[PDB]
Amino acid sequence: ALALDGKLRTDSNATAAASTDFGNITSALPAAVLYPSSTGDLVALLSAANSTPGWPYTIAFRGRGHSLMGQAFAPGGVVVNMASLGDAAAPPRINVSADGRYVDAGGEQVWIDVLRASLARGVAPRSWTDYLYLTVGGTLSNAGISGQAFRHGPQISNVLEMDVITGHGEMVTCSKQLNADLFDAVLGGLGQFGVITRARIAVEPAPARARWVRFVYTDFAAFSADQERLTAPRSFGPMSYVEGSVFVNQSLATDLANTGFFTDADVARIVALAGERNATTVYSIEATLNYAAVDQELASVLGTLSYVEGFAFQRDVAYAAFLDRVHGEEVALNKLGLWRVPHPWLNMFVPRSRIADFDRGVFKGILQGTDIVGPLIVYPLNKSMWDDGMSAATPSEDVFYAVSLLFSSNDLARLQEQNRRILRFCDLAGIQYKTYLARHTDRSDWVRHFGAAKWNRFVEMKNKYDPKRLLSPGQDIFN
Ligand SMILES: *Cc1cc2c(cc1C)nc1c(=O)[nH]c(=O)nc-1n2C[C@H](O)[C@H](O)[C@H](O)COP(=O)(O)OP(=O)(O)OC[C@H]1O[C@@H](n2cnc3c(N)ncnc32)[C@H](O)[C@@H]1O
Ligand SMILES: *[C@@H]1O[C@H](CO)[C@@H](O[C@@H]2O[C@H](CO)[C@@H](O)[C@H](O)[C@H]2NC(C)=O)[C@H](O)[C@H]1NC(C)=O
Ligand SMILES: C/C(=C\CNc1ncnc2[nH]cnc12)CO
Ligand SMILES: *[C@@H]1O[C@H](CO)[C@@H](O)[C@H](O)[C@H]1NC(C)=O
Ligand SMILES: *[C@@H]1O[C@H](CO)[C@@H](O)[C@H](O)[C@H]1NC(C)=O
Ligand SMILES: *[C@@H]1O[C@H](CO)[C@@H](O)[C@H](O)[C@H]1NC(C)=O
Repeated sequence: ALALDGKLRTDSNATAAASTDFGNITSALPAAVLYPSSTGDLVALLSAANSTPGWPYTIAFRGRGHSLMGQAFAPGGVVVNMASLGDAAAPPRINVSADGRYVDAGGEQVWIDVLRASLARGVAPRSWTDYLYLTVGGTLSNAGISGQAFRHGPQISNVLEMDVITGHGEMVTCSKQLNADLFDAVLGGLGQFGVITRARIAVEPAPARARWVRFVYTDFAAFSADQERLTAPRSFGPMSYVEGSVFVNQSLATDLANTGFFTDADVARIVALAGERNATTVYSIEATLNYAAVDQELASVLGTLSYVEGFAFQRDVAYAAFLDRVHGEEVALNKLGLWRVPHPWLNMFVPRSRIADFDRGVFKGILQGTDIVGPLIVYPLNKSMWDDGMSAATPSEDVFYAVSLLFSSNDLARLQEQNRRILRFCDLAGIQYKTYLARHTDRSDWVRHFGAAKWNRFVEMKNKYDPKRLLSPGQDIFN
């Protein structure tokens, strides 16, 4: 029904391509790869899976395979090459609404294309990821976080409705008003309940430009307090985007230059500052203001802060250029063969009450005396902008920090041990963190991740929507 039409491929090249991911650490060969030309092909697969006794195959939905640890694999199963849904010229897979208040996007579509289509209509999504070559379905199955999330919530907080094909092979439109149980489960649901074939994304009138600043600190307490100041509810302050980064002394000059923000002259000034203060760690707030008026607005905001005088660094760019900033980093690194390497990334949400402790143990502790390659990102988020009824798991405090330690790799074994050590420190310190973008490998770890109540709901939704436990087996929750 599909294979004869050429859609279900079992050839070595197809299986190999769906057997690795961005993490470049784990691999798992599928039995087959589906290249669907339309959503009907997905309905056909999932309906067959549902109706066939002794159905053999788990099913994963490969967005662009940006997973770190095999989350998009179907070991001895079927990987869906989602990108195939966007092959045809017509009909379009991205539709900005007639009134420009939302954009409908295929689950397979990448956010960079969503941006381009939105900007053509003078609008843009309000909540992003740092890196735009990720699918709508993929980020929504996790959360989708960046510097706008403090004020707009993650991408899962900016979805009006979705089309989902469940594990029963039923096409279902869901929202807060209709099939809300599926809507809530799928968002941050780690691909466990069905495939998002369409998501309705909130947009706002597109800003033309961004005033883009980096502020330098040697004092973590001042750094974090200022981040919390900028992201505090008043309604929010003027900043459109707030992130931060950590720079360890040993690789200070290198890591500062690797941001792509600081000139060599800028780097020298910061190194000299760190030197005079004998600082083992340097911190930088990264913030934007979307828009002489900008000058005074910026000056007013900066006047509330306590960064080191002389260490505010400014850029002014087109909005789209800011949003796609990391693409240029990829192009450059890929030329030097430094993009397609093992990525033992550590991502977590750390409660505000323990962020200073984390800094002491990790940034001032474990990571000291190493050559770090890749950004160490740290910034506060507001729990109020997250829907706890959705599958995504966050710490219990009103404010928690996104902590993204994006190590690029004999280096691999060292970094894997280092990440275990960081987690060990957190566990022993009693820090109630939640992992993000990580898969756990036993029941107890997953139950702890979700917490008792949310786990029980997660299981209830699994029984309802994927009773055979076929979907996204690489998450290792029910597989
Ligand atoms: C590669 C990477 C990832 C990344 C990032 C930068 C880079 C270079 N920056 C991020 C950021 O700033 N903020 C954020 O929240 N995430 C960021 N990421 C991580 C990224 O979100 C994840 O990798 C995510 O998985 C999206 O990647 P992708 O779209 O390629 O999805 P996948 O890896 O193939 O699949 C992940 C899981 O989701 C399920 N899935 C995929 N599509 C669907 C649909 N349409 N419906 C239901 N489930 C889906 C897969 O089965 C898999 O389990
Ligand atoms: C974008 O809008 C178009 C309507 O112009 C949608 O295209 C239709 O899609 C359905 C089912 O997918 C087909 O039966 C119709 O033949 C299509 N109509 C036209 C005019 O081509 C398209 O599905 C929309 N895309 C998304 C992701 O919502
Ligand atoms: C994975 C996540 C963020 C990644 N952010 C990045 N931000 C800036 N540059 C990069 N290069 C690779 N990843 C990045 C989630 O917080
Ligand atoms: C990682 O990438 C390299 C290419 O640099 C490849 O040879 C290797 O098989 C990959 N490993 C995994 C597990 O993806
Ligand atoms: C799923 O399978 C059941 C039989 O177990 C059947 O009654 C139902 O119609 C099926 N749904 C679809 C859409 O295949
Ligand atoms: C920073 O690292 C360099 C070696 O790269 C070292 O010479 C210097 O003492 C370090 N500074 C501090 C204050 O730790």
